[PDB]
Amino acid sequence: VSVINTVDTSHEDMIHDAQMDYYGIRLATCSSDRSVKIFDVKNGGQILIADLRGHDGPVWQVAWAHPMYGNILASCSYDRKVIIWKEENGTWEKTYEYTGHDSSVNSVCWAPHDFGLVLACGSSDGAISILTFTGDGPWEVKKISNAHTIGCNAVSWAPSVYIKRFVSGGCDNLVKIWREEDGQWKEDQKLEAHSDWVRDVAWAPSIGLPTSTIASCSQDGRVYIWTSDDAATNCWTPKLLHKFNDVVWHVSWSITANILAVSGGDNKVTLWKESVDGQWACISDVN
Amino acid sequence: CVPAQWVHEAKAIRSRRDYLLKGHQKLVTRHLAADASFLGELSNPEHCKHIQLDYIRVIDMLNLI
Repeated sequence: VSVINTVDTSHEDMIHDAQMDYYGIRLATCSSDRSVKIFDVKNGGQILIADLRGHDGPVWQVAWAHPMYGNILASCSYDRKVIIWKEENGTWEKTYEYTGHDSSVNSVCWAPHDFGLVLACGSSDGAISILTFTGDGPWEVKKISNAHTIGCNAVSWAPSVYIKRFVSGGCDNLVKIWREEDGQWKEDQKLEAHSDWVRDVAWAPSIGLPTSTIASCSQDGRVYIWTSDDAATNCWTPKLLHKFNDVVWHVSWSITANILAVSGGDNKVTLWKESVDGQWACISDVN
Repeated sequence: CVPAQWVHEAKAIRSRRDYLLKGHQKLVTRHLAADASFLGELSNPEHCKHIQLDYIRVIDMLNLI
């Protein structure tokens, strides 16, 4: 615990999440200093454009909205608040702010662009608040109370292939998927395979392919790639990718080949591809 | 690529990243308001006619008069 952190202390510098824009132009970042920096990456060179300050606590995760709604970026934080920054001619102002959860907000994610401009947000109170865009500056919230037992860490929206399904992980060890009926959301299923706190949960984009997959990582140091064999059969069969002796922090899917970027363990990040045999393998070590 | 009317769809996306005519191939009213050039406006009116905001179109016709 305390002993491991003090060993290197390299920093240079601490940051939590940072996501590239659509069209690969911008690169929003956030760090534990409460500062949401938007960089621009034209030709591989990083250039700062704005330092959107406004959170009372460290910003956690950050997500760009689809360019069909103009240029929007949303960031959540340990301050219990979520900020949406619009852009109007270089006017990076916040057009809306939401403070409907009582404990920290571990994660955010945008619904696939067809469903509208829906933002899903998981708190550490055990509640996730979803923001739906209307005509002007009103945003109506669909809140789910007591979604996960001791708090929520991950939120991910599966790519469209109507019915929208969202699977999220939390600190009860359960990776709950979600379904919506008349208007409100209900838990379609629970997924208990982790022996401790689910850190991140990523719903792999479907390559048109109907065999929808989801990846998850936890404090136990295991990565599971849960699979659904067919459309409309409530069977999520987990399969172990690997186990490290240390925690896995983040998991992300590469678009085409379904390559998993496994961030965690020893400050190292691994890349994984499912072989022609169905066993996952490590392609390479990054860094 | 095998023929489909997917060219307008791709062109429109590029414009958003960085136009109205490409989209054609509320917002139109806003464009007219910005353009409270003349040939382009006439083309826009023609596009509106093809689509057929009727009152707005009538106002545009009056302006043309």
